[PDB]
Amino acid sequence: LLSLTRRAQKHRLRELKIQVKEFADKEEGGDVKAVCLTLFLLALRARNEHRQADELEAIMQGRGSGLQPAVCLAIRVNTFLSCSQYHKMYRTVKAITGRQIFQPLHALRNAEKVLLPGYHPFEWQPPLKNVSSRTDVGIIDGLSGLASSVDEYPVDTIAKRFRYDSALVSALMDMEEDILEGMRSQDLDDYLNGPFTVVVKESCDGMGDVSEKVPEKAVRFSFTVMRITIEHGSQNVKVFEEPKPNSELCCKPLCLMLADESDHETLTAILSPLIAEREAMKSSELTLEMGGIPRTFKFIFRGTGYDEKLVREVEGLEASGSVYICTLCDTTRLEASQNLVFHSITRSHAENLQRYEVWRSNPYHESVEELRDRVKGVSAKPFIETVPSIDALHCDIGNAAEFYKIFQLEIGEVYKHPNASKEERKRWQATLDKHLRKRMNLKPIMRMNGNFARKLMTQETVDAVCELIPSEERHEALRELMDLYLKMKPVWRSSCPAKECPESLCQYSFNSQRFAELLSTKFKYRYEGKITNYFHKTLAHVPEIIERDGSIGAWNQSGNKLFRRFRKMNARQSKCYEMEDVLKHHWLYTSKYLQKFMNAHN
Amino acid sequence: HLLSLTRRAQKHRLRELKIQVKEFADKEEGGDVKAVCLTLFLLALRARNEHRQADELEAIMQGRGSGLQPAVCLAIRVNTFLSCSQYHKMYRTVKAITGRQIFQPLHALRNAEKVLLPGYHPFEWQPPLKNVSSRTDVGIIDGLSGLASSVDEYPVDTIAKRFRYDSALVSALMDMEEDILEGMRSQDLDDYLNGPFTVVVKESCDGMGDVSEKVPEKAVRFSFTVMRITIEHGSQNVKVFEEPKPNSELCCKPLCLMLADESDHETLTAILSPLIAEREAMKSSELTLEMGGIPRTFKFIFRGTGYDEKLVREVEGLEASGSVYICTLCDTTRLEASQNLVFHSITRSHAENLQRYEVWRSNPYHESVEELRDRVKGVSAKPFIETVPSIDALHCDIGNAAEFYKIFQLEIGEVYKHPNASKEERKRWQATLDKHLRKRMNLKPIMRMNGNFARKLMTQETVDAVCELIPSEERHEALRELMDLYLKMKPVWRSSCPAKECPESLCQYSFNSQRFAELLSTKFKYRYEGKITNYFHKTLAHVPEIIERDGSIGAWASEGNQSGNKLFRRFRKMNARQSKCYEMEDVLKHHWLYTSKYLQKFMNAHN
Amino acid sequence: RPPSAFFLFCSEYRPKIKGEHPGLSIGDVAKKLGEMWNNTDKQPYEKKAAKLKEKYEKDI
DNA sequence: CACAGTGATGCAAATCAAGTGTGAAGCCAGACAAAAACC
DNA sequence: TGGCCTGTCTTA
DNA sequence: GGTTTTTGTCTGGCTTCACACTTGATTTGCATCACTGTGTAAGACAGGCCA
DNA sequence: GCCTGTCTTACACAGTGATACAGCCCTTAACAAAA
DNA sequence: TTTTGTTAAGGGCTGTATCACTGTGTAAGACAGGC
Ligand SMILES: [Mn+2]
Ligand SMILES: [Mn+2]
Ligand SMILES: [Zn+2]
Ligand SMILES: [Zn+2]
Repeated sequence: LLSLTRRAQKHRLRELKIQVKEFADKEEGGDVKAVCLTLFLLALRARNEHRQADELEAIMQGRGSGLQPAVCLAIRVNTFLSCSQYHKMYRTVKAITGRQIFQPLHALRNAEKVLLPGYHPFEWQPPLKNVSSRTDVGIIDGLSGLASSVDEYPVDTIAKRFRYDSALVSALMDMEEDILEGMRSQDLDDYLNGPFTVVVKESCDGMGDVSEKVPEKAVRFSFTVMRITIEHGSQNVKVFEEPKPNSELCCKPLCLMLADESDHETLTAILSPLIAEREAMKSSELTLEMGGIPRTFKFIFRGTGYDEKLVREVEGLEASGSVYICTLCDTTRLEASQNLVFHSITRSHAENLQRYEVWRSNPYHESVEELRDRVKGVSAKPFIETVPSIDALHCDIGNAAEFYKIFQLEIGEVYKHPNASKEERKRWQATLDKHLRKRMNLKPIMRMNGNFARKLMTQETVDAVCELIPSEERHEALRELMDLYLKMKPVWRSSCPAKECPESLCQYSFNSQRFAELLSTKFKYRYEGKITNYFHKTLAHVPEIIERDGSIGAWNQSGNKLFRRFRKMNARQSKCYEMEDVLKHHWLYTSKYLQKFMNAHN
Repeated sequence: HLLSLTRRAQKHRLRELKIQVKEFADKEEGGDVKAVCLTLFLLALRARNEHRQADELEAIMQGRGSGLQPAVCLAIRVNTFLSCSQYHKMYRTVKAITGRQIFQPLHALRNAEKVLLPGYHPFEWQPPLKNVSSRTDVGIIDGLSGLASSVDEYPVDTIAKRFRYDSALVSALMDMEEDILEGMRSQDLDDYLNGPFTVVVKESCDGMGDVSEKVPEKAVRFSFTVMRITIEHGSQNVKVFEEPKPNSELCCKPLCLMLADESDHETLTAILSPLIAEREAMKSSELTLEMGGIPRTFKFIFRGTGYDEKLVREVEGLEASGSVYICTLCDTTRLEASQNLVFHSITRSHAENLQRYEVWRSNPYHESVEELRDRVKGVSAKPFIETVPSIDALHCDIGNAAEFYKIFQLEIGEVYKHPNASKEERKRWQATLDKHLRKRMNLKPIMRMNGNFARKLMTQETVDAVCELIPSEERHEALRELMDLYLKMKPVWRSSCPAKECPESLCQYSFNSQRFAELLSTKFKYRYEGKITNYFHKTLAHVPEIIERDGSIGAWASEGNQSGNKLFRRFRKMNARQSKCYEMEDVLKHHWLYTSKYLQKFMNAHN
Repeated sequence: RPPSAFFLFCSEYRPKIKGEHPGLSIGDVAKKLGEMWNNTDKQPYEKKAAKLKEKYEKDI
């Protein structure tokens, strides 16, 4: 029967075909497919041919010798193949192996729809203020209806975005598998639906020059699901937390725009609807179906991803050269330099909105200098609530810069030479450079960086520099200073110091105070009314930041490269649709679902 | 639903049909329940239009294994511009998820590359080539060819990489092996036949403009294109291979890539002269090379047709294009060419040009510069490459249309009757013509000359259109005949083989161009200014001679290499080590592989 | 693929080992073959292996 | 400065290939009753 | 006519 | 309550793989190399307002 | 009756993701041609 | 007696041929310095 061709087998089996179709229509409502599938699987199992039966079951589940269109999508996206390229590979492999290993282009588009915002239905209770309840919304114009007539302000920018809620929905549905499995891993039940709390790191950076060749700048507003806890009784048990918070991979894009991060008018115009949406979500519950069961989520948004320049810009504060050097407190550069450590986090978004109104209203009729001291730098109206933090890098860098200056000044013995000239200090610096090259193999550089700081902040480096210091009494002081630095460093370098270094976390304030004291006694020569934002944050606010955020390390220079990559290779060369394609592509590229396939070899 | 329930449950719900099927199998098919259920399910799948799962089931039952040969993997990687890391991601993922190794690992692809690159097969030259090594394992070689680089010497500011020309000839022939054997078969000849094959190689060279990724960075490409292979089978030369798309970037095998300016004569000659030496050497020897187990012998014919005019002039010692000596085939001046429209012949040659450079250099009749220049016809520099300058079908059309357009404007202004006209009058004439073409012929106006304007304007319909703007009908008759002559000439320069497709057109071309020029000289006297373009001169003077020399025109066109620059930059960005010595040979190797016919066959497998 | 020299050797020597001990398991017969051939003379095996190797190489 | 990302590289570890006798794993048949949802 | 406080541009 | 289903129960004798062990020459897996171009931000540097 | 770079856009086409259209093997019964 | 072809009207997936669209390379011209 099998050596026969198609018309032959149709004929010689026509009788059984009629009998089988009759039985199928009469017993299963005409579902011939299910009847033949089960018949053949059961026959295979009956003949002890479990291998072929399992492979058939897998071909019906799409797991063997045919890639699921989602896996094709993961490959294509994750390898930056264009549709033309992808189709060439698809058609070629199919022609040469006869089998359709990769799926066609229409299958990949259909698999895209599921992974893009706007596909699953959801509810907000109570309905979000000023946000549409439509759930089938995906990519929408980033201008949010900004007027474009020739009379109005000139619009020089193209941007595309998601509605912030819909994107949260898609990101949760993307991680559904991790959420269920984490519930299992905490010895909890799959079907529980009690209020899940999602913590969300909110992030914003400009991406420099994006141009393909005039500079073309881009802003990326993005988010990261940081942690999802479930409430069991009255314990909040974590069901998920991101392993690599800072990775490009889990940084879910929310809006991409072709604009300058310092173009304030445009920035507020484009970002303000997103903030409006996030405000809306701050007081509502999200109902979303996972695994057949309706689940309920509530969110905590923490804008910790903003470098200092963008913090200052969105919170109404002055530019970085200001005297008000801290975005956490009201210190001045002079105050922070004289007052070494006793500073506390003071500022808040509301305090800044009121300080703006005070600037604006001048209620006590003061002069501009008196008003500026009254509002401690807030001269513009804030429009984003940030959680300004510190980067562990900048702690190391600020410390190392101070130690470098102390080393060169201890070699020159600056206390004995108060009127030392520029060239004498320069030769001091040259002496230290030369000796550090000979002893520690450190190429003197003129721009401070992480690797130089990492190699210089060692006890052995202090011994090396002491080899050039006459007084050993000052060897004592320099070595104790470096010891204190090495005690404080783990706290801000770890990713969870309350387990990895709890002794140091405790002793941090004692150590910081002793460090500042030793600077104020033995090292008075390096006081001149100047200190950096980074050094002030390291000595004044680190324990407070760990109390608030838990970690320093956990809370984008590839952003530029990745943006440009997508634009050049995966996007229509038309102003209308390039940004659509780039945003869609980046979103797909951050899906944990496709990433799982790409890691399958583990 | 049956699929909802367990195997015990589904067994229960289907027991009756199972018994009936066992009866049917024993009564009709010899008891093969397995085969009967398989065929039932396959045909049901085909009925629900789900051919994909049915074919996958068929292949898994046949057990036919799905494995791509490393060569096919390489053809896909090359032809889709995947870097090694990106290929490795796709490979590892497909292998992890299907558990089968459909794509091969990277080391297998490298190995498959070695076969397709110069330096792999062995060969011999009889007699051994003069001043060329007999080593056959040479691949990429430094393009400077041992050029001195010490600080005392001339400063070497360029990076170049190349193949040894015989070695590349070998690699390209081995690549075409399957096409050679199939062509012999298609000509009713024997696969094992070994009689002397002849290879007509087209040589080419061009600048690639800017290559910078962001200071300009220019590139030169030196290439060759196997145009046809014949075999002597009697006193007959049978055509067993002929390149189907000769201007494609796909068959333009890169010989030498160099980062240098095509106008930088010192570097140009330093880098190319070794190649020219190997090409010369090959002109006096026969290549023996094993194909399909049989040694074969190949004789080559190098024709340098791949040179645009600027490069022709530079390498053949002629003056720059603005000269009075406008033809690279003959000694005419622009004024002579304008006055004497049709009667010129192909008199220049590489030997004549070398000679005239010696004359220029030695000034043997002690002449003034103007007299000496006149004597040597503008060959003021020593040629260093023998070329075969030609014309492309495009410029014939372009020159004719530029002339007809100017004629149209002047005929609207009755200049045959009025000698003088202000700028405003001529501008209004041109506006009239442009409006009238936009209205009746749907011709957009254009501010610069171009091909398809010419194509669409050179129709008898446009002549009726413009005749609607001319009052005198004797001039209608004149225009209609001038266009008739145009149309009688066009086939010859457009067609692919004019000897076969339009033998009467080719036979009457010369007569027709004489009558064309006579019509212009009698009833169109006004359009004589002592000016004419090389395109128009070659079209009216040299087309039959070029056809007799080459067989055709449209196939030796300048059209294709504008993609080259794009190709180059792609390979430099995505498939190249980021180090100046290595990026170049990586682009070279990728460009070789991109041209291989073996791999292209895999990429056209569906047909 | 062509057999290793040791592999062709074992195919030829399976009858001697089998006739002398019939119920030796695969682990045991292979362990023996391996131990005695490892102790070994065996140059013709390598010759046959190289010949079969280059034959298979030719096979395209 | 760091670092991204290229094609090449180099060494460790699978892997292959043959012999076959096991053990493990799943399935068959037929009368029938639990634990379950349908009027 | 400056220091020099502020914002722009440069180089590692 | 009757009337419909799912899902077990008890055996063995079956069929179909995986493992077992060796040797050494291939093949894969994986981290690494050397290397520059490019983005970014640390840090020189130009500058004009008012005293 | 100048030479010869530099500059400027016209112009075509490349090559993107989306989209529209055509061609594909069938699906009913029956004869029946090759084997 | 066992395999395939075949008709006609007509219904879905799949393959490729465009869409529209703009950046971009090459080159057709214009132009101006040779103090
Ligand atoms: Mn930034
Ligand atoms: Mn050129
Ligand atoms: Zn502070
Ligand atoms: Zn001529």
